[PDB]
Amino acid sequence: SIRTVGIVGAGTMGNGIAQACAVVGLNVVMVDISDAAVQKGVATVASSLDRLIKKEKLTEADKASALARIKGSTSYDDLKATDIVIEAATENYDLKVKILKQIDGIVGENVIIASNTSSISITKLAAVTSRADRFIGMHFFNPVPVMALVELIRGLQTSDTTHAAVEALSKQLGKYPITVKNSPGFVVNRILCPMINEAFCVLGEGLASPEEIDEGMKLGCNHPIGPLALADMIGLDTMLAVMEVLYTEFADPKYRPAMLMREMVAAGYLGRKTGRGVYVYSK
Amino acid sequence: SIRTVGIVGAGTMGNGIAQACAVVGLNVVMVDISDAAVQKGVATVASSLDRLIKKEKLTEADKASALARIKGSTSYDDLKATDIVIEAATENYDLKVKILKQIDGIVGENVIIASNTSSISITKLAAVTSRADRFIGMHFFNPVPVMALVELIRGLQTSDTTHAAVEALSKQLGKYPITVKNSPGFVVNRILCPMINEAFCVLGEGLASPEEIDEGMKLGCNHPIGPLALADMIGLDTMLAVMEVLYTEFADPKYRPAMLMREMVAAGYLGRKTGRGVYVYSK
Ligand SMILES: NC(=O)c1ccc[n+]([C@@H]2O[C@H](COP(=O)([O-])OP(=O)(O)OC[C@H]3O[C@@H](n4cnc5c(N)ncnc54)[C@H](O)[C@@H]3O)[C@@H](O)[C@H]2O)c1
Ligand SMILES: NC(=O)c1ccc[n+]([C@@H]2O[C@H](COP(=O)([O-])OP(=O)(O)OC[C@H]3O[C@@H](n4cnc5c(N)ncnc54)[C@H](O)[C@@H]3O)[C@@H](O)[C@H]2O)c1
Repeated sequence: SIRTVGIVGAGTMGNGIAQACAVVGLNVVMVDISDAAVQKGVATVASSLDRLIKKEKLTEADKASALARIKGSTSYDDLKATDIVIEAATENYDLKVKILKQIDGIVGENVIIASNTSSISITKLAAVTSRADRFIGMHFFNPVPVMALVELIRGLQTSDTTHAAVEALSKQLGKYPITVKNSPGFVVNRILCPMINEAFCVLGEGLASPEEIDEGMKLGCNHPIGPLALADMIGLDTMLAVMEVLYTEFADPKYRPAMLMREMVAAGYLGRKTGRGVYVYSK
Repeated sequence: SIRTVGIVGAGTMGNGIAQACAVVGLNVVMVDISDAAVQKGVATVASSLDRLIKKEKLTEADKASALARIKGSTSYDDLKATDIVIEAATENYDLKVKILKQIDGIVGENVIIASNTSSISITKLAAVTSRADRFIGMHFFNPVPVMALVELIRGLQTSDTTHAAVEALSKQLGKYPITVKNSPGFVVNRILCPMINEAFCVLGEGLASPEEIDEGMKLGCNHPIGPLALADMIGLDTMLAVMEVLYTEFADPKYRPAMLMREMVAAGYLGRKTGRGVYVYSK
């Protein structure tokens, strides 16, 4: 049984997960490095909950009822309390390793250790823990409370039992889990991101205007957002880096980053987060 | 002014266009090779119109009012009547050429000749007519009455005037036109179809189940349909052929068809149209 979920990292993704567990009545032990980071974690869960109140989504008593289940710590031994720990602090490799080893040292042999990540090899991480068969990848989606799926990524070592447990936890949290063998871009980024890249290739070659490329794809394929606009939301620096990973990990030019993508990144035109990428934004 | 539109071909796409012109009060001269094909063209416009009646979309009098404007011929000299002729009979090259030359012979020098096509080089076709600057590509979308966009594809020769006229005609028909320099896959198929191909690559490599790949993309990127399901609707034979065109026309393995795609095609598992492709269907 998994009634208590360890969480390391209390940022966007961390509360994300904590909330998702808590509104289901699971006990979360959320760990960060200050008291500032922890409570600030608790503020966005409160604020988010307060938004749900205000559009007739259940309810005042549950807002209260979820939060009680969140034990927000700063010491790391609190995770002996826990059925499973999810790391969710960093896309930095060396740092990620450290965190997982520290986690590996505290919790008992049979506890499952997961790591949220978009790009990092789940197999390589699993190998740094003393029980690799108890390790598995998760990838949650970027507004976590509402987004109804998770990629569950098996390292080469991830056992079937580790898999079914997390698979069930995910279904519990009310998400549809997707199982994927560890592979660059897993499933989602693997197919989506080279499409974004092809849009840049089209824009790069002068074939059409951006706006028209984007309308092409909205109206033609009934995509909610156009790939260029979407790139501007994700971050072209985030896009370029995914493509560089595909190209490096596969060692195959099929995944060349688009050149215009490289140029915008070099220039600092990174999308909405700098006010300019493919399109210009208001600031 | 463009008040009378030539149409060669009275199949799915042909009526498609005719209707779209007629419900706007444009005079269509629709030409096919039998009287069977012509009237059968007129039947699907009637049937489609009768569906619109039945969901409170205007109206009995307009159903009547559109049809009057459709002059359905079988002789080819009827197209001297016309401001512009759109070919819409065939994706066969040699045949396409013939039709356009025949059309080129009838109509006057200043009449615009277009060709609907997903894959055929608009430049190469424009070159077979005596006035290439009066030639342009269209690509309409596959349920034409409702689909609100057209790709407008300039051959190297297409003049600006030819372009603006058709651009305006398109806006008239109530569609958003997309302008594209002639290039394999234009814009839409160029970015969409290699994404479908990447899904097959993922399925091909054993990374995930189809259903999960498809859910990955629906829920993750809010795509209406999943790429594999979509491939099953388009036809895997139609998919493979688009990829083969990309690979052949660019002469670049970046667009390798996925191997699983090749195998399903070789096997006859072509999607919904044979009852089996990626998934199995009821027949
Ligand atoms: N946000 C995204 O774009 C995104 C998308 C998919 C996956 N991810 C994954 O999730 C991770 C977390 O991203 P986020 O959006 O929550 O970041 P964020 O900037 O919102 O917050 C990161 C949090 O991690 C904490 N942290 C850093 N080092 C730590 C340590 N040694 N121990 C405990 N906590 C530590 C920080 O104090 C901070 O509160 C990413 O690094 C990435 O691996 C992120
Ligand atoms: N349907 C699609 O999947 C699709 C999608 C995009 C573009 N297109 C383009 O549009 C073309 C038409 O496809 P469709 O779906 O209307 O086909 P269809 O099978 O519904 O009908 C084709 C029609 O063209 C007519 N035709 C054939 N040869 C002719 C000639 N020499 N003169 C006059 N008419 C002739 C036939 O009699 C028939 O009525 C395709 O070949 C392709 O170039 C098709």
